[PDB]
Amino acid sequence: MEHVAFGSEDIENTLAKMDDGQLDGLAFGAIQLDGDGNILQYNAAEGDITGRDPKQVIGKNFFKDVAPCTDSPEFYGKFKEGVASGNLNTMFEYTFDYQMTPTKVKVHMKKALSGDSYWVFVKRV
Repeated sequence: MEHVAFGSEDIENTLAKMDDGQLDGLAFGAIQLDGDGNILQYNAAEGDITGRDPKQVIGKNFFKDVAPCTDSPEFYGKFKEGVASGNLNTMFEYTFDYQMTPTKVKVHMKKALSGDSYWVFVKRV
């Protein structure tokens, strides 16, 4: 298993070297998004938390298609204030309830090193 702590400050660096293989190795959910919110990567652990199948969720819109319950000011709005600003780094608690048992999680979103793309890291709470 891969040694990185959630909320780690330099985390967007650490993961800069991970492939889809090394990503499934973490202790917590990891989604890589573009600016439109289409999903570029999606780890085993977020599959574990949400019951979604990592491999099929790739290419879908996170906020249109995969998780409509994050299409609020308090999540999607955040995300998109970040994308136009060019910078994003926020952590917050949040309840995933879409087509699933309501699950309280903590969320950290953050801009990745790579061009136009963003992470969301998720862990139970």
